[PDB]
This record gives sequence, structure tokens and C-alpha cells, in this order.
Amino acid sequence: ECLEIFKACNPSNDQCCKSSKLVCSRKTRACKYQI
Repeated sequence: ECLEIFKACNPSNDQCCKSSKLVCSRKTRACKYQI
């Protein structure tokens, strides 16, 4: 599941989308689109 709202992203369990900008590494464990 893609976490663009900034939901806690998993280290192995690929959550964030692909083409989506929602990043989880750059920011906290949470995955959210890059401002």
C-alpha cells in the first residue's frame, strides 16, 4: 500500500508507490510526497 499521507513505511515491506513521489527514506520512517 502506498503511503502518501506520511504513514509509517516498512523497511522491507515495500509500501510507498512506484511512480509516486511519496518518499520514506529521505524523511522519517513515514512515507509522504516531497514538498
